[PDB]
Amino acid sequence: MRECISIHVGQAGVQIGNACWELYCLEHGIQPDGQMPSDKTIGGGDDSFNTFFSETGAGKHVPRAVFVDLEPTVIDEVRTGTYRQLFHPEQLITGKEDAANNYARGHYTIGKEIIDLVLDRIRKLADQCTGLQGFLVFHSFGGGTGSGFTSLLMERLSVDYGKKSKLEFSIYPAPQVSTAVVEPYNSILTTHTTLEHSDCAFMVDNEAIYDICRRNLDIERPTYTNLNRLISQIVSSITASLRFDGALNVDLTEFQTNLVPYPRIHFPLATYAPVISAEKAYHEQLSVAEITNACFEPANQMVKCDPRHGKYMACCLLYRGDVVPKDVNAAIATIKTKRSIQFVDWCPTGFKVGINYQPPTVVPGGDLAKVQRAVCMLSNTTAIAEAWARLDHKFDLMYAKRAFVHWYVGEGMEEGEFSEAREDMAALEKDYEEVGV
Amino acid sequence: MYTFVVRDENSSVYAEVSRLLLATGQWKRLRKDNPRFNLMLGERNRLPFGRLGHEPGLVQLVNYYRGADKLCRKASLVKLIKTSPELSESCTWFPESYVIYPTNLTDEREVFLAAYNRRREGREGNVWIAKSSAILISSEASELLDFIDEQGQVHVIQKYLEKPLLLEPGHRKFDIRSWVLVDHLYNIYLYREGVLRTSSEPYNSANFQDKTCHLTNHCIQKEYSKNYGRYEEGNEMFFEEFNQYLMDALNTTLENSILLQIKHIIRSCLMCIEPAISTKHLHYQSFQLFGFDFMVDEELKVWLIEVNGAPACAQKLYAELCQGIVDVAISSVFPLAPTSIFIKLHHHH
Amino acid sequence: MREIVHIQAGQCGNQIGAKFWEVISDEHGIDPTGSYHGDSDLQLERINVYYNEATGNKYVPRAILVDLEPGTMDSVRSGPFGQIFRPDNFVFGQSGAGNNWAKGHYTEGAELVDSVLDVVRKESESCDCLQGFQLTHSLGGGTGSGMGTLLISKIREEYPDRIMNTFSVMPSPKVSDTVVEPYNATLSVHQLVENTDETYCIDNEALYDICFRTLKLTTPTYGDLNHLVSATMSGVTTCLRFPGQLNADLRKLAVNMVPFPRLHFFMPGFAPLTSRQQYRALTVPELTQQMFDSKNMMAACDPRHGRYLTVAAIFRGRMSMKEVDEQMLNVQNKNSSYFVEWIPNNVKTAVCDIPPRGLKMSATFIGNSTAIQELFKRISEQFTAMFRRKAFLHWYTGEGMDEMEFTEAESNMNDLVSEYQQYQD
Amino acid sequence: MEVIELNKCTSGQSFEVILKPPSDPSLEEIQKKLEAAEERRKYQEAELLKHLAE
Ligand SMILES: Nc1nc2c(ncn2[C@@H]2O[C@H](COP(=O)(O)OP(=O)(O)OP(=O)(O)O)[C@@H](O)[C@H]2O)c(=O)[nH]1
Ligand SMILES: Nc1ncnc2c1ncn2[C@@H]1O[C@H](COP(=O)(O)OP(=O)(O)CP(=O)(O)O)[C@@H](O)[C@H]1O
Ligand SMILES: Nc1nc2c(ncn2[C@@H]2O[C@H](COP(=O)(O)OP(=O)(O)O)[C@@H](O)[C@H]2O)c(=O)[nH]1
Ligand SMILES: Cc1cc(F)cc(S(N)(=O)=O)c1
Ligand SMILES: [Ca+2]
Ligand SMILES: [Ca+2]
Ligand SMILES: [Ca+2]
Ligand SMILES: [Mg+2]
Ligand SMILES: [Mg+2]
Ligand SMILES: [Mg+2]
Repeated sequence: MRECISIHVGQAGVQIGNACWELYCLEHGIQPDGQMPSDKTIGGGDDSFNTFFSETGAGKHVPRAVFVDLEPTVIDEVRTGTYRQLFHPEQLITGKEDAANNYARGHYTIGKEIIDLVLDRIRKLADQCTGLQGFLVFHSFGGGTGSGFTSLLMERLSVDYGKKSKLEFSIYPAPQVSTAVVEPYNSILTTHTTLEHSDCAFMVDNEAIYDICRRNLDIERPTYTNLNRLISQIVSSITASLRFDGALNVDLTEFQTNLVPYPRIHFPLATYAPVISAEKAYHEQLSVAEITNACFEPANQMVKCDPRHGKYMACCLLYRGDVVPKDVNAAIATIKTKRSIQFVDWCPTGFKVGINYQPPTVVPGGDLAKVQRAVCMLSNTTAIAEAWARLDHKFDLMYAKRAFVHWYVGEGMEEGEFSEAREDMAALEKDYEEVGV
Repeated sequence: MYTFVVRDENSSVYAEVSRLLLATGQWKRLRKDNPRFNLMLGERNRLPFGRLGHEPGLVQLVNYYRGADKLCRKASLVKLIKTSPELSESCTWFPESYVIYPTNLTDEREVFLAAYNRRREGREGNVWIAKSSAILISSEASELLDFIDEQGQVHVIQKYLEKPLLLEPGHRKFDIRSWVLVDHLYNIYLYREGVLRTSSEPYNSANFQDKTCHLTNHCIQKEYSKNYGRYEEGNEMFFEEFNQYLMDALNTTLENSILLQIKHIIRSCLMCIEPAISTKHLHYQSFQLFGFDFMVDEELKVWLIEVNGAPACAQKLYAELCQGIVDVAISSVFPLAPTSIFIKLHHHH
Repeated sequence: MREIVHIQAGQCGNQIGAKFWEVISDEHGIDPTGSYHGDSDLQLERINVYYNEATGNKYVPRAILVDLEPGTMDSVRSGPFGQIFRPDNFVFGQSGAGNNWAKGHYTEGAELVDSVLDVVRKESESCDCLQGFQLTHSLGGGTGSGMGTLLISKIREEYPDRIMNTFSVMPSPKVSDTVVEPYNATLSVHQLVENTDETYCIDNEALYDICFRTLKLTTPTYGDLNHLVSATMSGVTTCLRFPGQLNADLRKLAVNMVPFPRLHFFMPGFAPLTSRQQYRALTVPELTQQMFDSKNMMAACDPRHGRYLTVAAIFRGRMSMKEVDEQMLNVQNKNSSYFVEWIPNNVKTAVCDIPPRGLKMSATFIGNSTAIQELFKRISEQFTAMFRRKAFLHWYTGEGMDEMEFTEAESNMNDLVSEYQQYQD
Repeated sequence: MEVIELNKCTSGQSFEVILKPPSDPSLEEIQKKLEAAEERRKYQEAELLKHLAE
């Protein structure tokens, strides 16, 4: 059994981590006090849930998580919330004033003063790992901490944990649920300095989570709790292989091998279905083929884009609930004859399928309804490059006037890092275009 | 108060639509780089579709279907016809065609020669034509291939209709243009008014060197033709006259002899790619005006020539058609505070 | 614990600051003796931002009152909430400033500035994590203008990385005390351009025109003009004083509102502004339409003469946040020609569940608009009309200043106008 | 349409299907960058104090 250390950075990372570990507990039958009755080995064992949970002699199951924020307001809720007993205080790290939505601040000014402290706490969790696989890093693009401190953390992790993998769960900026104007800057700054340090990254566009909440869950104005409970459902489907028995995506190494044939192009598109509102007295339970076919509808993608006008490089189907191999392949045939699924000629036109019999778990009182079967498609489309184009364009409009640049230079960053970062995105877009068109 | 931006100053069509939109007093034009727009009259090449439908509170509409180039490109249309099972390789309304890359660059060179050698041996008319989106008519395959290699872009060789329907008096070739408009709901509307761009030169089958009586383009007739404007004004015969002719000469109607085949071809092409370019469940909506060009032989059979994704309109039909675009395409998604001039081609989505 | 240190200087500064603490004190449930008697924990969630907690659960505003004459501050101490202020935080003199910038910045004020900084330092040392400072003052007088800017220049020396915020009242010939107000304003404006991060420009003409025309006050008084500033101050600080999905500290606001260091002069706005037909329910559209109308803006500038660099709206009260978003995006989508297109989504909206005392809902407007250049244009013209003849200079030269220093201030602001002008095109 | 590498256990199963065949900086360099920006902050603040001293 190999362990995974999860790192939650900034407000977005910490709050999303709150919704994930809440879900990990309901799934694995872990109580708020850390107890797990079903676990028959007290204070140890190399089970599948031990990849994310350590065990004390007293029978407490402690997440392998680290929460970092440059301001203590958000992490302070965790210290007195429902799951205050799961974590011990070392796992929660908080500064005294944030990065003011300023990449340079979180990276250089404040980051330098706390980086060695985080690495120290991370080393403690690592010292409890007999074979650490890698790290799961949750953060936002627009946040000054999410973008600024994360990129510094990644650089260091690659130095102190060379042969280890690092996956990201990144929150892509959306105006509808943001008050910051400088998020394009922060996004392109952190993607530039984090690219060569991240083996695979799952972008979630808040614009997509927002409309899925208003459209499917009939939430007129969703809250972060609403957005986060949905985001963790997808995260649970992605990490389920690492926490349950299985053969597909059993360790973090298998995520690059199965989803990233080219290094720089390591941003899979996630598609999840079904998302049904709990207010519905009862809903027609969708079939394997119906939920599968939905995987190619833009309306359930984590990033609004058109896969029809891209080229796939890989494709994983993760199923949870009442599903058998016979049903999966049947729907696959029906969709290729109806849908436009053009692969790159140097990649096999095939799908890797994973099935877990335990149907999705729903938070009692949450917004999502119980379903008999659900699927999450991880596809590596050139179409996600659309998100880079939208973002790069917003970067160009501002940088052409140097608007807000003084705030960054004033924290010690050089203006040249801007153009050096933007030119890297220009190179990123060209790669996609070369692989797709 | 709706807002729109203009990104193609050369579009004669949408220049009128924009002129009309402003005439309503309810549409407002913005700078071509202002993202807060309800409607975009987008550029032709490299239109950034990926940036549409991401502005909170704005239902955005664009005048181009992403991916429709598969149908409006000479080489793409060929591949789409041969490979698509909806159209199949034996589609009966499209001339036998082949994709021929120049030797300085898959390719159907040998496939064409086999069919050519078969026609040369069977005493059948073996006159082909080569062309590209960026023209040579010849009966010897040697002259067709050597011409393509002299260029540096992809070309297409297809059978040349050697028995084209000739209008009288004159004995002259011609083509027919039909404008088709697809709205956001993917309804296929055919404009009731077509045009015949006629050749003012008598068709001659024993000399493909001079391309003035063979090519019925409005520019070549007005530049390389000596009888331009003799029989009809601007080498353009509209449906009223052409239909009266088909009745006095052939004792039939334009509806039965030609229009049924045109309407059937339009449906076949658009329905074929609907899954690939539909915006039914997309974050933005699309609509686009198309220009189909057909050929009519002496057996009153219609043949598809090419499809234009950015066509112009006959001078006498700019007002009627442009206004029509604003009714079923724009205001259908942005209403304002008949006897349709279109022919709805019902179909299964 | 993100504490703010408040400072109010001179007659205008202390009277306005006085009413400011009177308004928010009621909103947080603090009585005139510093005791809390509110009914919602939201009133105390961020109460330490502006208040210190003394023994016996007493809440003491974190405010330092400054003046060169005892007159105005004596009124505050005898005022309604005068008892609420810390006794030692009163720093004053006897010479006065005679509405003279030189006296407030070089001679009289310089003799007293060191003692005020001693109190500031005392309040800072008790701050767990000090956000920054906020100053209230007028620019056309002598103490708030001349010494106020002296304090800012010295505070930046001792706290170079804390945020400096000011509420600055700009003079107008229509509501004028002395003819030298343009002189003092031009000298202070240069100080603010250098040593503040955000300056809420409050024009006394706009305040006057609002009271007379919109509010239907036959004969306005400085007290009337201060009721507006009070409500406005309570609005712009709602983000700092109450909880919500907005968070927002001074440095975050500065970073998203100020795209360029010197263009940090904001136009504030408040809605509703109702004359006593006052019990009517105001709809979300009515709030929005009013909030953007010029008649509701306190800079005396016509925004339709410039372009918004950034815009921040704060809505207060139980309302349809969905309907708020709808109306806000409607204003942007029906007037996009006035928002610079090179700053995507430069219009942000926050919601707060607690409305001002006696209002079912309200909306505060904060705008970084290039139209503010018209304000500095008025000041520059009135300045040059007198300086070209050197009229009234002896008041200043008699305190040690030279004509050179005036010409520079003159050029410093004309440059400021030109900077606002290039970003409008 | 081929199914390969079927693995079955008590908690589920997984398999692969093929439709068609095909056709860093050291810790020294990081400390320098962090200090380089810290040096540009010190110099910038030095010029402000120099400005204020004047
Ligand atoms: N999905 C989701 N997005 C969030 C959440 N919290 C913040 N965001 C998004 O993150 C972006 C801002 O980043 P933050 O995480 O708040 O910034 P930060 O990491 O705290 O860094 P600071 O600037 O120091 O506060 C905005 O665009 C928000 O929409 C969350 O809980 N869930
Ligand atoms: N296979 C064929 N048989 C007979 N005539 C043909 C033909 N292919 C082309 N033509 C002639 O060529 C003309 C159309 O040329 P084509 O459309 O290929 O070039 P083009 O695209 O630059 C003109 P447009 O786009 O305006 O229709 C028609 O007038 C037709 O008479
Ligand atoms: N809004 C408002 N403005 C004032 C008030 N008192 C003075 N002013 C303005 O402030 C300027 C004079 O400054 P003042 O405060 O009297 O000078 P100081 O006390 O020496 O700093 C003039 O332009 C006045 O119009 C007031 O109570 N309210
Ligand atoms: C489901 C859940 C649990 C939790 F403890 C905190 C959240 S949050 N921070 O996103 O509001 C969400
Ligand atoms: Ca165990
Ligand atoms: Ca690495
Ligand atoms: Ca003295
Ligand atoms: Mg934060
Ligand atoms: Mg053409
Ligand atoms: Mg006075």
